Amino acid sequence: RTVAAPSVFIFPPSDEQLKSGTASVVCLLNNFYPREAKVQWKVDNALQSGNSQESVTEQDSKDSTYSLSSTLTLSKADYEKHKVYACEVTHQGLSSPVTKSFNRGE
Amino acid sequence: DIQMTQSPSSMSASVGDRVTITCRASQDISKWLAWYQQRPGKAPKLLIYAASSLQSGVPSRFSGSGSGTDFTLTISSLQPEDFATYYCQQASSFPWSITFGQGTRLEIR
Amino acid sequence: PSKRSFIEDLLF
Amino acid sequence: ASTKGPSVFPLAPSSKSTSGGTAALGCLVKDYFPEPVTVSWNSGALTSGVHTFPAVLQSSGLYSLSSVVTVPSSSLGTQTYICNVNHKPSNTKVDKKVEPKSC
Amino acid sequence: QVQLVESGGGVVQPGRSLRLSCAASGLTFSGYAMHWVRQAPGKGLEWVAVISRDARNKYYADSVKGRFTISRDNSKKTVYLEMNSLRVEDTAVYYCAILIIPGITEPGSPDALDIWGQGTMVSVSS
Repeated sequence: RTVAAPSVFIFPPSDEQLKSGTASVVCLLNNFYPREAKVQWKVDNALQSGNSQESVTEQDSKDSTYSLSSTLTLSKADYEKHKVYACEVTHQGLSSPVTKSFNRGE
Repeated sequence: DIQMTQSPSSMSASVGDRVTITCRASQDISKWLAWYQQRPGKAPKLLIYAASSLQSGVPSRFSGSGSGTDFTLTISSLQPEDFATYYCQQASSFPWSITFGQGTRLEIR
Repeated sequence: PSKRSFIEDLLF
Repeated sequence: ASTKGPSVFPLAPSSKSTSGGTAALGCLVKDYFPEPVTVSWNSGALTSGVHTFPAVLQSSGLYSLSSVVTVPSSSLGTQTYICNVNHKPSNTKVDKKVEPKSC
Repeated sequence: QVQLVESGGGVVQPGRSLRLSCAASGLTFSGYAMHWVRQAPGKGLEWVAVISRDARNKYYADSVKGRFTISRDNSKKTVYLEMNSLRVEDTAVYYCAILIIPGITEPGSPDALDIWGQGTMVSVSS
């Protein structure tokens, strides 16, 4: 299929989840090809490991693309002790690692 | 613990291309190797048995070859329905064990 | 009997 | 592992978006057991651009899933988007409306 | 046509037991052997056990030996699998299938019957 770059979105934790004591940050990689991709989580510019899970869709029957989700799960307390939550995405269709981020409290 | 080494683990091809999937046994299984096709969320479908025979209904583009340890499933010009995951089985040890390959994912390029 | 049913008895 | 209905949380889009472009919204279907779960958007009317991801087993033994849909940015404060989450093993019906938020 | 349907799947705690059943129809159940094959989520197929048509010879995979028992009843066209001392790694989709035996050639053979059930999910979790 034609090489297609992912459309990357970052979703901050919902307030309904935060009141339950859990903070989930979801990174969305939409409609890309090829299937191989790399997602890196960065909290306060620090690399993360062991606190994320990823899900990959089957190849679409129409655009023959792939989609990927990466969920970073934290506690409400640990989530609130940090500001910058970033998602660095590397893919064949991108010239450079694309970073989508947000600042907690801003 | 008869082992079947399938290769490649994944594959990419365009419609109309020709692809080859190989299966390697750890011992002489004669001609008793079968090839299966499985689509996501569905049960496996038998395509080839006796390493060359075609199950009733499968189109001619599905062909297999090999004897002993090395076997080769070859698909001619592909169709959209052909892009799925494929496995190789052996029936030489039929009563006490039947073993499968790890599988090959055929992705549409 | 039928073929397939027959080879099964021998292999078992 | 304590059969439990999903907790559906809103994956809201931002009030910025790509201005005159494309935005993303969805629902987070978290902490459910056992499989499977069905997600539909706007009671089946919205099927284009919907990507319901396969579940992932967490260390808790509970599954988690996300369903996302890409929509035009203009149709953010006007169009209504509700995800309908089905978990038959717990007999659970959840309909959550994702609304945009800014901070 | 010929159909195999699996029932009795669900959830079970580790260490406990669970029984599977598979109803066959559309052909002489006494004329074929029966197999159980599972498939863990995202993994490949793994043959588990086989019962002969006369229900006298049983063979199990080495992983499930001493834990799994396979039976059948030709009067109900049903094959059973009683799984005991279950572990988390046993979580898979269990297919009740009739597999192709060796010694069969001539591509269009009516004796090369090989069909599978839709499968049932067994979740071992606590």
